[PDB]
Formats: sequence, structure tokens, C-alpha cells
Amino acid sequence: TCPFYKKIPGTGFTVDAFQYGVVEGCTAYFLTHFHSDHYAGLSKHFTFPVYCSEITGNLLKNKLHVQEQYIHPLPLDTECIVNGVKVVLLDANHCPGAVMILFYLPNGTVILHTGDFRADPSMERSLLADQKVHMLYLDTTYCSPEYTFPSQQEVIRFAINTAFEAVTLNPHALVVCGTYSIGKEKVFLAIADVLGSKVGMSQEKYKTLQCLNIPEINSLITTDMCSSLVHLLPMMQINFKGLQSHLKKCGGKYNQILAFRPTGWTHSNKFTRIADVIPQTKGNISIYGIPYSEHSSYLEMKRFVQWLKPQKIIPTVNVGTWKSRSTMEKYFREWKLEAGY
Ligand code: NI
Repeated sequence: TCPFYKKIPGTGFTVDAFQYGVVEGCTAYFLTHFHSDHYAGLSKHFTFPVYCSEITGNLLKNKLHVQEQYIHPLPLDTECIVNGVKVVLLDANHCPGAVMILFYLPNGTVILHTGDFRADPSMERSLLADQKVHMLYLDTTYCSPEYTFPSQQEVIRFAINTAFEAVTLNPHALVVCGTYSIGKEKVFLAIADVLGSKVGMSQEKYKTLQCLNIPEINSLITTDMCSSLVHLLPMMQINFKGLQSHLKKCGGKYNQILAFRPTGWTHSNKFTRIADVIPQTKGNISIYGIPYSEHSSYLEMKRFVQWLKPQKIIPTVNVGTWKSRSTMEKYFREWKLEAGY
């Protein structure tokens, strides 16, 4: 059944609750972003209203073929009324089109649902600062002090310099980037840009990026693989077997592949710096795992919550075990006691 943490009390609303059939009493289904755990259930045969950002709406329409009459895109940073309830959609600093949602309940309660986010000090100067939030439904993906990672800017600086060096030493080297969803577009765009290339990809993936309102996007991407030295492949293909195979397909235009696997966290984060990353190598093929996160680090989460000072926190990730629930609740109390709310 639809879990309680997908339900917004005092409303007929659910958030990211598309795989439970008709939910008894739901008058509007919110979708925070276009990742498949969150949209799972949606199709052309859906006949309830879906509320979402303009970008999420383009993807529902063109990728999932949801009929245009059931898609209700809202603008960000604007007070809107939906079935009698004031709502605002805010940038979540996750993948493109991803949002957080502020609900103003008729009774005076204010609720913030983060969807998936990477907390940032910039959110402390959004509409959030203007009034008190009583309940917070929180992306807790990385709620444990081991989870540190570098800034997205630091990671991108790394990738740009790595690629530029390898290609300038060997102009017959190919750069490959792994992907299995929207998100983490900066990696392949920032590399392609230092190299004076467009990014080459499949037709389905080109379709997906054309949904995202990226400025001057036409200048940056293509389906013509052969004119391009930064290729996107499915993440499943980012390995020695899969890259050797792919290297063959280019017909001796390339003699070396350098590949990037954007990961979330991996346990080398506990010991190693970004400056000190190294690849796995078999022959003329090297693979880098780079920790580009679009979720909050522990410290970024902590800071957001201590700034917001909510009355109750409801986690939306890692909820399925008693051990994880218990651990999260402990850190929430630590934060509350340290910041005196
Ligand atoms: Ni997500």
C-alpha cells in the first residue's frame, strides 16, 4: 500500500506515488523529478492530474507519452493554487527539472517536501526564508557522517584537466562517459567543451536531452558519432569488455579510450582526495570513477536542517529497515540539541 511518507496530510495530495494503483482519496499526484523510482507506474494510460515542473512535463509527454490534458506544469518560485491549496515549487539542485514543494495547509501548517536534492546555502535565500516550516519530508540518501564528497565544481575541474591532457598527448584517444538517467550532464558537456567537440549519443538519449531547456543545446550535442570525440554510452557498457567492443566499432579512428563512471559515493572517499584519484587500466583503456553527487553530503544535509529548524522530520530514503530508521532519528536529535530548536 502507499506508504504514509508519500502522503500530504490535510490535503488530497501524494508525492512520487505512481506505482500503487489508484490511491484511495488522491485528488492530485505530484512528481518531484524524472527518475524511474519516482515515476514508476506512470504511462500513456494515466488519467489523473500530474503536477510538476516544465522540464518534467516535457519528459512525461515525449518519453512516457502521457496525454497533455493530464500534465500540469508549474513555474518555479511562484505561489500557485491547486485544488484550493497554496503551493510553491523550488529548485532542488538535483537533476534537470527536479523540485522541492512547499505546501501551505488551510490550518496554517507549512510542509516542505525536498524530493531528491543536494542542499546548498543558496536555498537559505529562496522563498523558504520568508516563513516557518513545521514538517520536512527529507531526502536522507546520505545521512551518515562517513558520507563526504567534494564540490561538484572541484570534480568537474578534475575531469576537464584529465581529459584535456590525455587527448592533447594523444589526439587519437576517445573520451567515453557513462549514463542511465537524466542528471550529471555537466560532466560530458564540460569535457566536450574543453575538447572542441560535440557529444555523440544514441537517438533515445538525444531525445531525452532535447527535453531539458538547456541553452544553445543544439551547438553541444549530436547523433553523428563519427564527427565527435566525446561519446555517451549506457553505464552498463562502462567496462573493459564493453569498451574494447565499442573501440572496434569506430573502425580504427581511435587507439585509446579514457572513460568516466560518475558514481555517487564509493568507500575510497573515506581515504582519498579528488586531487589523488587514479583509474583502472587494461591495455589502451582506462576507467575513472569520479564522485559527482546530486544528493546532499552529510554535512550539507545537517546545515540545511539546522538552518530550517523544522518541528518534525519525516525521512523518504533508507526507511525500510529498523536499523536505518533508528540511526537517522539519532542524528536528527543530535542536530536539534546542538542548534537549540
Ligand atoms: Ni533522484
